Amino acid sequence: DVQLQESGPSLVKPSQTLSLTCSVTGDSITSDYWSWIRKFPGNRLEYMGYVSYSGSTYYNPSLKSRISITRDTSKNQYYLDLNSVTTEDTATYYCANWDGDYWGQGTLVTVSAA
Amino acid sequence: DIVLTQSPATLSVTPGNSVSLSCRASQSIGNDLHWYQQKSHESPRLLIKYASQSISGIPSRFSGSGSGTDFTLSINSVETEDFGMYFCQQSNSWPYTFGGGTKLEIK
Amino acid sequence: PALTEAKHQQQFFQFRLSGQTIEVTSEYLFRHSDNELLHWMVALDGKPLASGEVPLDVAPQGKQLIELPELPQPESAGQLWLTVRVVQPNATAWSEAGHISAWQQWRLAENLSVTLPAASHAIPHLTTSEMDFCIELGNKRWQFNRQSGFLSQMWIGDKKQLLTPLRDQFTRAPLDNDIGVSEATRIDPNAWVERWKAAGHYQAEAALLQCTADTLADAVLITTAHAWQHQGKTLFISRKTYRIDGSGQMAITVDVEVASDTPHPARIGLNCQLAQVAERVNWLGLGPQENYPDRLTAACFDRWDLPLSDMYTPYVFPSENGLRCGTRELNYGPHQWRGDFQFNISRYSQQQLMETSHRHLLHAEEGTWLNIDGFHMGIGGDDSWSPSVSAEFQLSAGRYHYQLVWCQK
Amino acid sequence: AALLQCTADTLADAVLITTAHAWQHQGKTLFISRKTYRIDGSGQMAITVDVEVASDTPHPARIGLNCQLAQVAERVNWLGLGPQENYPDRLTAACFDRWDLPLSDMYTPYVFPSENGLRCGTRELNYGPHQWRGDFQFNISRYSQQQLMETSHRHLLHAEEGTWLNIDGFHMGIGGDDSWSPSVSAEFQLSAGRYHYQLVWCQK
Repeated sequence: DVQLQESGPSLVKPSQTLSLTCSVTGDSITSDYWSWIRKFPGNRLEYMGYVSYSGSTYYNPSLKSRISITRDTSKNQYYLDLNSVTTEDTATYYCANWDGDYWGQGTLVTVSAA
Repeated sequence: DIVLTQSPATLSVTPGNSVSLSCRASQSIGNDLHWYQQKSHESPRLLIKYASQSISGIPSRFSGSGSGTDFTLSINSVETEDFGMYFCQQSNSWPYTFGGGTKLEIK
Repeated sequence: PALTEAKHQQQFFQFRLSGQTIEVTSEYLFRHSDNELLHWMVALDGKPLASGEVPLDVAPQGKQLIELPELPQPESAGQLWLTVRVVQPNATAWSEAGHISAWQQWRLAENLSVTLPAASHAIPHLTTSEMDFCIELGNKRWQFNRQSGFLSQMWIGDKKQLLTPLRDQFTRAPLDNDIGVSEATRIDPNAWVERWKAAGHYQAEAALLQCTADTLADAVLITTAHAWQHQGKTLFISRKTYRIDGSGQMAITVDVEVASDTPHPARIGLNCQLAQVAERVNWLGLGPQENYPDRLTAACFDRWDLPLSDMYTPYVFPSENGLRCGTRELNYGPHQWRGDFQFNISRYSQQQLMETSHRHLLHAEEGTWLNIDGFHMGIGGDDSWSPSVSAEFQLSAGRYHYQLVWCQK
Repeated sequence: AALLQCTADTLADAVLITTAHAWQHQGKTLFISRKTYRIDGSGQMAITVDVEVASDTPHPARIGLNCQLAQVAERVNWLGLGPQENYPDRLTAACFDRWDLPLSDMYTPYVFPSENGLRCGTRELNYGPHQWRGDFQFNISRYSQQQLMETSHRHLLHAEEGTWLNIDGFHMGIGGDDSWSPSVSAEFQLSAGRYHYQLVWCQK
């Protein structure tokens, strides 16, 4: 069966690049479309984007070109890179397949000067 | 982008009673409206897809209805395990968007 | 990219321009233009001079007349183009708001340039040697190898610009249509590729016939001639002149002769590998998308600016791609080329394309590969298992002429 | 016409003349002609021509050069299509070869005088001591275009001082689907904008 899990820093500084990894086990990353979704402290959910089989990407315009979603078939993982983060990017990040049947556990990332 | 408005924002109910949650789109989205359940410290769980299609592994008491701009998620005889947040999400047009959520609590 | 060509050809509104009146014809059979706006616009070599918007009231199978405001007209040289677009102001169930459903463009006028450049302040120096000819002027220097007859290198300052000499190109990494059903096992002798292959196009060797430098009053003039041959057959002959002037501009003038009895070449132009790698490409010609000669009606003439990445078409089975026709000016880094040509530019040599079965196996090369074509044969497509390129799109004239102006900013 | 430029330069083994004119009417530049003449030790001049035609002007009937020769010879010999008058949309019956005919035969006595006698796909033409070489269409008689154009009947034409020669890099088709509306098919109209051609004039 399929399993997804997010990994990466839980604390980052303003202006830096937030980078998360989603490890997929149980099936190949070439067998689905992959997404990133985040939940803001106020219970607001935002669909950040997804990468489909051809490699084409779809990013939420709200991210003003700060986002990049890539894949690595050899490691069976896909990634999220969010540049120039601010306190507004503090949220719980989740990876899930496009169908929405498989989700990671989610990981909290806090953006603070401290 | 498509804006999804959910109502009521919060709903209190006593286990055993039934409830229906509303989600309305700013413009027609056909049947591309899905329902998610989310509990504290947990990832969202897909309950219904494409307005009314059932999902394997989800309790039968959950059903969805609607098309166009008005959708509803119904829970026939609420159980304690049902308390939490419910979000609708549309996939008709990019960017996909989520409703603000409806909190279901015990009364 | 084909998708656009379709979209445009299949559009439901049709236009005709008569004077300054546009005639619109609706191909809808049942509905009335009721979510349609017409945007119009005039521009001189990419520069906008005027815009309008007009709501369409045409019934199915009907006509609508549109008279345009008095159109500006400048003294400035260049081409004046009218471009119209139909827009869907409101969203439907299958379209977003502001969806464009049709378009068409026309050339309105041309003010030819009768202006001679400002007599060079400076004058280029030619330094001879037995290996080459060097031209210097300013920080700029150009070197032509006297053994090969090609411009082997060029510097801006201390920086070299080429990784590969600028040379004549008559082939192309075969499209699916050029190949057809030809296999290594079972060769289809009729497939374009086979013909080309068999005739030596892909492996012809150049031959310096001549290479001279001359000093002009205000410029240097290089003159060359090569013959491409295979098995003692001269396939083509290329005759050029490079003329560098006080402005530090080189003007290339090329003249090819193609043997009547050789399969017509896929193309005729030059290529070279640039040393630089820039983020954008800007050109004034057809676009924005990949366009070939028998496939360019959906493209518009204008000034386009895109990321390099967008100048490559990831066809799963790699082949020649990304061409843009009717280009008048192209800009990459500090370079600017001017004329009338078709071109393409990526990080993959034709050879790499030609030798990779899948796109996922391609690797970006050292710099930027540039192919500038005076001419390119059509792509065909009536079918993919027999020659489908119509005669009008085959390079069958024998004599071909073209000119360029390379320079910097 | 308008001289835009005219220069002479000395090459290692030849002289090089370079010119540019603009043809205009009411401040509109219709065409632009750019040439180079290059005379070499062989005593051969090579003319290279490059025209620019305004997109918005009716396409020209033709594009080439003409001049009036002083000589008058009895024959004309050429290597190209013939032997008969042939135009672009009317040359399938003609054959490529070496033809030799009397000058008189290079004129077509259409009762209502007009451009005539053209021969296409010529590679070499010989008249007197002259020889021109390249790829062109040409015509040659004792009547200027103007005289033709201004005479209602052929019987009123008079032979001019020498020989008028028209050498075309390009010529528009003649049409004929009908004679009361434009009948020249698009393929035969000089609509490219940019036109290039070269010649070699010389003697024997």
